[PDB]
Amino acid sequence: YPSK
Amino acid sequence: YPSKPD
Amino acid sequence: SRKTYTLTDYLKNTYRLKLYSLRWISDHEYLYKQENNILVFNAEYGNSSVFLENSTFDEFGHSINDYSISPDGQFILLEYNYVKQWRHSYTASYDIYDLNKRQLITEERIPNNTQWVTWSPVGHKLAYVWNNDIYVKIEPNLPSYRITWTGKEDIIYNGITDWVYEEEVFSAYSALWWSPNGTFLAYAQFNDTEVPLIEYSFYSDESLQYPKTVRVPYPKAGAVNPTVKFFVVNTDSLSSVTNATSIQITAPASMLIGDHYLCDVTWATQERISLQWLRRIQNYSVMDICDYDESSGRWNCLVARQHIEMSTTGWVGRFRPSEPHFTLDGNSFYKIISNEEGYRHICYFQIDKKDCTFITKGTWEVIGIEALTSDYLYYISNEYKGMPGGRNLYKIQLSDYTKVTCLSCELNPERCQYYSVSFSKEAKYYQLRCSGPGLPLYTLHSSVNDKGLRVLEDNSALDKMLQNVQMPSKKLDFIILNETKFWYQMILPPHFDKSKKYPLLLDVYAGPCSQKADTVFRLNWATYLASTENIIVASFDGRGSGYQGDKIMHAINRRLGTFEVEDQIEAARQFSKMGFVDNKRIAIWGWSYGGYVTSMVLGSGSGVFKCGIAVAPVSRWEYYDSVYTERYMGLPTPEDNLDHYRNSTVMSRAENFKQVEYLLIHGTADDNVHFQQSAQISKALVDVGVDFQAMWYTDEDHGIASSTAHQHIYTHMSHFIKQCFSLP
Amino acid sequence: HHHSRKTYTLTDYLKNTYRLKLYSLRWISDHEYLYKQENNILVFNAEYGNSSVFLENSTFDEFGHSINDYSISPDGQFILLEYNYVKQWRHSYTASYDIYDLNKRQLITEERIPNNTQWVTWSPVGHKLAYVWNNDIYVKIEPNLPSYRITWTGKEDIIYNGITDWVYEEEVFSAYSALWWSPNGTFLAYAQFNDTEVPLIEYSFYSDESLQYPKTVRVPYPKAGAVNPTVKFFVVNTDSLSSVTNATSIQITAPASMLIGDHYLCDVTWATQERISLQWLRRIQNYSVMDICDYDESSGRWNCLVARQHIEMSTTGWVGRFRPSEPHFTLDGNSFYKIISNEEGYRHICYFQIDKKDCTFITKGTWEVIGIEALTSDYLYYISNEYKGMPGGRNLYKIQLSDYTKVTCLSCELNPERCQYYSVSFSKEAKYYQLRCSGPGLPLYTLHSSVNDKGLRVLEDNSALDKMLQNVQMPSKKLDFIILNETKFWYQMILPPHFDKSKKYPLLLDVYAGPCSQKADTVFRLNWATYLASTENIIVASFDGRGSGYQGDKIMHAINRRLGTFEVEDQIEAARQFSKMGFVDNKRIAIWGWSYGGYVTSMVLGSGSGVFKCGIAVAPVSRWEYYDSVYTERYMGLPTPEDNLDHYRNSTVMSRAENFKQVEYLLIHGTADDNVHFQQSAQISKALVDVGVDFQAMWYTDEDHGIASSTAHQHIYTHMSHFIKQCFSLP
Ligand SMILES: *[C@@H]1O[C@H](CO)[C@@H](O[C@@H]2O[C@H](CO)[C@@H](O)[C@H](O)[C@H]2NC(C)=O)[C@H](O)[C@H]1NC(C)=O
Ligand SMILES: *[C@@H]1O[C@H](CO)[C@@H](O[C@@H]2O[C@H](CO)[C@@H](O)[C@H](O)[C@H]2NC(C)=O)[C@H](O)[C@H]1NC(C)=O
Ligand SMILES: *C1O[C@H](CO)[C@@H](O)[C@H](O)[C@H]1NC(C)=O
Ligand SMILES: *[C@@H]1O[C@H](CO)[C@@H](O)[C@H](O)[C@H]1NC(C)=O
Ligand SMILES: *[C@@H]1O[C@H](CO)[C@@H](O)[C@H](O)[C@H]1NC(C)=O
Ligand SMILES: *[C@@H]1O[C@H](CO)[C@@H](O)[C@H](O)[C@H]1NC(C)=O
Ligand SMILES: *[C@@H]1O[C@H](CO)[C@@H](O)[C@H](O)[C@H]1NC(C)=O
Ligand SMILES: *[C@@H]1O[C@H](CO)[C@@H](O)[C@H](O)[C@H]1NC(C)=O
Ligand SMILES: *[C@@H]1O[C@H](CO)[C@@H](O)[C@H](O)[C@H]1NC(C)=O
Ligand SMILES: *[C@@H]1O[C@H](CO)[C@@H](O)[C@H](O)[C@H]1NC(C)=O
Ligand SMILES: *[C@@H]1O[C@H](CO)[C@@H](O)[C@H](O)[C@H]1NC(C)=O
Ligand SMILES: *[C@@H]1O[C@H](CO)[C@@H](O)[C@H](O)[C@H]1NC(C)=O
Ligand SMILES: *[C@@H]1O[C@H](CO)[C@@H](O)[C@H](O)[C@H]1NC(C)=O
Repeated sequence: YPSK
Repeated sequence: YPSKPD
Repeated sequence: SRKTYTLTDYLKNTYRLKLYSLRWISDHEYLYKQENNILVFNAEYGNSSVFLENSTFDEFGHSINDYSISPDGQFILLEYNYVKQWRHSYTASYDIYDLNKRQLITEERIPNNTQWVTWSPVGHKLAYVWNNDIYVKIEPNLPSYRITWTGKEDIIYNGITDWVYEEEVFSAYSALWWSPNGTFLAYAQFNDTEVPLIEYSFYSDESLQYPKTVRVPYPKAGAVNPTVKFFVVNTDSLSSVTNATSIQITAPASMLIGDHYLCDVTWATQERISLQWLRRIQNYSVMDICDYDESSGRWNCLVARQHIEMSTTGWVGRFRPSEPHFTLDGNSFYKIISNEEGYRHICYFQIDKKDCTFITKGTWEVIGIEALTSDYLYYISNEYKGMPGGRNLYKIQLSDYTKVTCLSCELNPERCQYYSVSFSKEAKYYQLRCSGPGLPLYTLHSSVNDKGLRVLEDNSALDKMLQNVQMPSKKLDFIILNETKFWYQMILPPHFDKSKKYPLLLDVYAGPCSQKADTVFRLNWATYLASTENIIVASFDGRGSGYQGDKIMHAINRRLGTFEVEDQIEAARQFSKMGFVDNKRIAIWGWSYGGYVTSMVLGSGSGVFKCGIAVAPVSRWEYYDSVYTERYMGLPTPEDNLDHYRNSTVMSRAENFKQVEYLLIHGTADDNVHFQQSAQISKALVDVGVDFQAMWYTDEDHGIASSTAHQHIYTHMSHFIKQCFSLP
Repeated sequence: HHHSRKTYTLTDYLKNTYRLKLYSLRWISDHEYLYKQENNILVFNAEYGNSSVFLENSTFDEFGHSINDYSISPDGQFILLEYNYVKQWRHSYTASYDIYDLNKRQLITEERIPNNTQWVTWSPVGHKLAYVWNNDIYVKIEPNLPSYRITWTGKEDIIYNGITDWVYEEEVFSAYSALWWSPNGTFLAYAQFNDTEVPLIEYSFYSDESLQYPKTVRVPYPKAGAVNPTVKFFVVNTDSLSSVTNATSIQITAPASMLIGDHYLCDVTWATQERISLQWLRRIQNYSVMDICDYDESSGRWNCLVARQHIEMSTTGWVGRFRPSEPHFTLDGNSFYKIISNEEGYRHICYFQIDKKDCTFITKGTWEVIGIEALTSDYLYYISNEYKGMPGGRNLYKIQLSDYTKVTCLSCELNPERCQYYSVSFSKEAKYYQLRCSGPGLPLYTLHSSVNDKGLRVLEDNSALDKMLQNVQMPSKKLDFIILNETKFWYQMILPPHFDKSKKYPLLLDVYAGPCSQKADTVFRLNWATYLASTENIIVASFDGRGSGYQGDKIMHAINRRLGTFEVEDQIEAARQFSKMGFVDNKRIAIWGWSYGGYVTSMVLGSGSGVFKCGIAVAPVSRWEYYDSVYTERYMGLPTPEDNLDHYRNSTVMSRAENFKQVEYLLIHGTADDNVHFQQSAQISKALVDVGVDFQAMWYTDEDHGIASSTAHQHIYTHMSHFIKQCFSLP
């Protein structure tokens, strides 16, 4: 999940 | 030698 | 009003948002943390008593990080020596307190460095994972039974997930599933033997003379994946003198043909478990339903009972196939799937019957099934007022599907348009949490007649504080592109004057199934930027965005870095024709996928944006992991989707960065989007002669979340945006 | 009105608009040299100055490969062609090699030198070949004959025969080669290195974007106090090689006085056909022993008589400027000349007999001998800074061996105004020398016969560049001293054109300040400072304070055991003195350096002095425990409680992070820096983050200590120019  | 190469 | 909301306000947390976090221990009672005490509350009356006194452990010696109390209520688990790993994973030390006796248990202890612990769903049994193996304790003070003997660090994972499964599939470290009454322990086993490793440097404290190399099995796009096995063990017949028998359930014939994933584990009954499997090409999934055979001692999944879920136009599920919610007898279930029109709604299945029947319909979507009884199914959706960014709790009468009641729509329609819910053990009571557009509101209701019992937290302490601050407002609306609505939100500076020209910052994420336009109240960087710097902060959900049906969401199938990029630029073109925007001062920023899209926008040569910041950006899709990437992109091979992998890199756009001011930021110990991704952007910008700004964060990961690093990055970005906008 | 309106711009520096012409020759005899002219190799008669084509550029067009470099055999019969060049460290690289018979005009295709060869070398006479491949030594007696394998123990990253490891390459031998042929090629001497338990520095290498997973580079690299490589020394007779028996390497052991602890092999110098001298250094680098070893005829062995041992040590610091000096043996090899520091701390030429402990000084004074350049039977040729008592000048002198009072300067008066910095290249028996003048005017190359020291001709006068600079507003250099603590300390200033001492200029302190450094000299440069003065009207200044070289041991040894102190403190005071000269804007003083220069820049900016507004550190050292053992322990000792831990722990950049709140800071480092590791920069950045200071950063993906690739070099200077201009409020 490319998500902070 | 912590000195820029060249 | 004269004080503004400052960067310090955001960073130091001046104005706090009060929560009301509970855990239902029964149908009638829940636990709360008062003023460091653990209180027990009665749902009916609202009376409380101290369940566990604050000072009970002031001679423990260790700082207690969390508590977990057994379902029967006889024992409590104390978690300490917390060490974070990835997003969900961590290790900890554990102690078990005897509540009845009022004493710490000193014998046959849970070892240090335990990876995962869970109570059985009823009673007081324990399963834990330690050095990648599963152990079970029937009684908290008795010896543990070793279930598995194959666990090997970085290679064999029993009852815990590996990097990709943790992040992309289960969103959890745990891979242990107790049966409803604790008889059976189900578990997955992951094998990472040929999964290549990502390696990077860890510098540690300055005392560390030589940097360490962190090595993590991490499959990047098209690389060899972890393989998965699935087992069930009987905990009611464990032996002290012989090893435990684990009965394997093998994936369906339809999955065993190639690479695949285990994607869901849901217990139906005491003797029935559902498993969903997904092919590596993520447009075909299969639900197996498996029953325990008392005479066999085994588990059989009938081919007649399989349920296929697939997609012609995309991948399956929002991020994965949805979970089933079985009726009490386990003979039927409810599950969110996209209908004929590509909208995600609740389908009712029969265990034996291939065809399901839709029980909800329309041009909106069910977000989640929250609770199921004999009489009602409870669900969250964005139906109210056709606003895909609003959230309300509905209940559908099971005996007649046309009787749907909205349980949150009308409670406080002005301040409350975004709700989630927490029901008691048997859905007798539910707590509603409203997250905006007003300050968050926490309320308790009874399911009987859906009456409001009481307000739990109204955030009035915050409300009084905010009175004297010049706060920004939020506009949520839609624009029309090619006869379709696309929603945007704007954080507007105080005393917003339409006659003025304000600088605009585009806050982007824009990943598949994303939603950045919504009714949620937030205090964040954008709050400071609008309040103090008078910048408008905007977000837009274009093609690829979620909760609006497949035609929008699947628009980017196989084609990341195209439509979702173009729609951000088009939205900015639209915002600049709104009159109150200074065309000379438009910026864009984003984190991770947002970092990718930002970079792609700035390398487009559109001329719209003066500057932008990409934080921890993806730079090309082969660098990112297999299960996320391949879901949307397929494989990076000539016979599949290689040309678009090659064509959707930020490096390919380097030359167009001459037209813009760029800040690139990345954490050096990012296990998720590897520092590699930025290192390739910077190299390519250097190779074409573009000047840009950079910041690496030593030893920070994807979150860049240390107190000091967090403050440092936002301070650095603020200076950058202020300089871009000519703001003193 | 034909007035000079051009300046030397940043594009001039980066696109090399103004090119210094060189004249790089290779002596092949005592009368002839080789020189390249439009890629053709020409042979030159030094006496008459006539040339002819030694090798047409078109000899190897039909080769199928692109030639990196060449080597002609001492006997002019064969040429060695180097291609598939792949750089490793500062000196190391691998290459493919082909040999071309000059007498048959045909590439040798039988028994070729293998690919991935690490070093190749002709014997001093004839055309024997020695090469290292896979960490093992090999000899070819003839170029088309099979090789004789000398060593069988070589193993990547563990055992090195005839080549050095990382530290030896960089800090000890300043070369990849660890092979020394005897003067007539009878003997092949070599060192063997063992890095078995040397720890590895590990870092990511990202490569081309097609590389899916980054590569981890692992290099045996001993940080201060860590376990060091061990060394053995052997001599082999190549004249008694055989196809049927393995070669016998005769080990020569270190003196007993070295074998007691950790030590180094610091010098190998052949004295005669049968006499080799070795210098050895203890890990505490204040004691060295020179062994002189003779070949025993009937044994086939090498014996080093204790009577011929020579001890060199120091009470005030380390031995030699960076290492013990090399000896220069007289023809009979019974005597030698060597640079050592005299009773008063000045480095002069001492004359030793092989059998005698005491030596006699042949030069003296409050100046120093830089190097011994050549020795004949009547004269010794040397470079020193004696002239006009200017430590930053260099001239070639000759001294009569039979009369030490007969000392002549050969360069001083050739061109007094234009030339004060000379180096020299002598022919095989010193019959001719090329002089190279490096400044203060344009570089100038001239040829001379040593018989009566007459000029033959100008080889290169840079008149093409002189022509170009006619209407360019170039800067000047002011070279002078200040008298701190009643001691002379030299500085230079690169001053903007039309310099007005009534005006106030911004000032950049260009710093190095390492031990034995010299940043104030008479050398002419076309660099970044040139642009900053010429175009941006910034004064660029440099200062040699305590610890600086070429002015005696009392200056140089001042920082012994104490890096990050007086040298850092002297740059600050330098800046203070420059302000009080009255043409410096106090509000606009910056400081910058690279490597040791980045260290001092960072230590200065975290000093709390208030003098400096901003500064740039490029590839800095941040703490000395991160640097290699041989450089660091030379100046700092061991980082242990009972040696020097306190000052190791006291001289980090990290500890001064709070003080960075007062300045603007740019931190730059290449991710693939194998010398001063990115680690060092990463630790500074984490320290500034931890105290909440904003700074500017720039990593350079896959660049090393030199950040020297064409595009990277352009990007870093471009980037630094922006930072300096903004700090100085320059439009
Ligand atoms: C994990 O998966 C690997 C497959 O890569 C299995 O390793 C193979 O096992 C067979 C049978 O022992 C060997 O013949 C192969 O040589 C193995 N390949 C290897 C080690 O790379 C391994 O058995 C699996 N382990 C578990 C516990 O499931
Ligand atoms: C290189 O040095 C290592 C020591 O650092 C040598 O390995 C040792 O070998 C001896 C005898 O075989 C053992 O007593 C030691 O325990 C070994 N040390 C180790 C491995 O730590 C090795 O012999 C040397 N190699 C050569 C060819 O010189
Ligand atoms: C990018 O896209 C085109 C198809 O339009 C394809 O031919 C090309 O090979 C792709 N990748 C590269 C390496 O440029
Ligand atoms: C609330 O009151 C009821 C009254 O019977 C009691 O059972 C319960 O203990 C109370 N709950 C508390 C104090 O949390
Ligand atoms: C866990 O760690 C502590 C500290 O090392 C130790 O004293 C304790 O006995 C360990 N093991 C168990 C069983 O908790
Ligand atoms: C069971 O587990 C392992 C087999 O891998 C073995 O080492 C262990 O001793 C076994 N115990 C018994 C008693 O079966
Ligand atoms: C839990 O389920 C198992 C398996 O169906 C059953 O044998 C057991 O009796 C159940 N537990 C209780 C308390 O009835
Ligand atoms: C799954 O995706 C592939 C693309 O690789 C496509 O050819 C196939 O039609 C899809 N399968 C289904 C059932 O839609
Ligand atoms: C220079 O001239 C002499 C003849 O006077 C000749 O012998 C020699 O070969 C020449 N040198 C060259 C052209 O290399
Ligand atoms: C060196 O490499 C090239 C290219 O693979 C090959 O043609 C040649 O034969 C190799 N070997 C030697 C000994 O030159
Ligand atoms: C030469 O030495 C090596 C290593 O000791 C050995 O393998 C080889 O067989 C030797 N050659 C002979 C046969 O003399
Ligand atoms: C080289 O030196 C050795 C040792 O003195 C000697 O024996 C040999 O003859 C010399 N070579 C020639 C041909 O001069
Ligand atoms: C060499 O250094 C040590 C300090 O490390 C010192 O005590 C010793 O006396 C020195 N040796 C000489 C010859 O001065």
